[PDB]
Amino acid sequence: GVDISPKQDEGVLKVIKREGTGTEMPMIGDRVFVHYTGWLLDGTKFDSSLDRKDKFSFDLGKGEVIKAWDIAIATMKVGEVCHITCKPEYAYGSAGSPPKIPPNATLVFEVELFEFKGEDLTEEEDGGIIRRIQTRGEGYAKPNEGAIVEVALEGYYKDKLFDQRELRFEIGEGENLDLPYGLERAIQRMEKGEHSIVYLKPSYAFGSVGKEKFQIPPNAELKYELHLKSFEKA
Ligand SMILES: CCC(C)(C)C(=O)C(=O)N1CCCC[C@H]1C(=O)O[C@H](CCc1ccc(OC)c(OC)c1)c1cccc(OCC(=O)O)c1
Repeated sequence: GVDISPKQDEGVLKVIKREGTGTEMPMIGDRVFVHYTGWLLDGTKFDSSLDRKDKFSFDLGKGEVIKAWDIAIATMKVGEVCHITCKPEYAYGSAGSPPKIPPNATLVFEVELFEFKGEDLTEEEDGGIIRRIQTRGEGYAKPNEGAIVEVALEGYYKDKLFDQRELRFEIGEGENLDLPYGLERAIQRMEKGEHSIVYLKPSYAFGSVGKEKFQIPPNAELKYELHLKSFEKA
């Protein structure tokens, strides 16, 4: 296997069993759909999603799964099947996960990637605001209502640029700066230094009114490229 651990300490070793398609791989924040089987190093099977009705899904790069999985799934293409050998430091460590996983266990997973998609940032989960993180930010802190943010933004309608600015403004006051509501909600989910693409459905953008000065008609879907440069909370 190929050592895919950031520290190159052979913590996560990947063997590709079947190559996937295209070039794209899941990004941090993306929802990911896989089937897997897990064995201890001695070949004892402890679990498989194949034994259940649904694919296993999780959000990548958020510490929702063991570190070996956040590392490994990021390297996969759609359709890929790989085997990953995971040292305990990248899995369950000294604690283990009784009764299935003993302390200090090296784990082997077979993983097949079926699908991934951008993160739906909406409260209703109606697909109205979809994010694709390009580059992860620094701290985990995010701007809240009333935070003063510095943001570089590019707005596109049908891939044509209509707005490109570097702004400093208070979250909650974006409307007066011709920023759509959904963009301000998206910024509240971003970390300092993060570069993301955010897709807005009309309901979260300029709705039935549009934005005439930006040549945006009623009921327009928009795409923004956003860089959160800095912010001061509160
Ligand atoms: C050991 C048996 C289980 C948990 C079923 C297993 O097969 C397993 O080992 N996994 C399930 C498939 C993804 C990889 C792996 C896993 O991460 O499961 C994690 C275990 C919990 C965990 C999360 C994050 C951690 O660090 C940031 C962490 O550190 C010890 C523990 C998990 C994630 C989501 C759901 C879940 O259980 C529900 C289910 O069985 O579907 C288990």
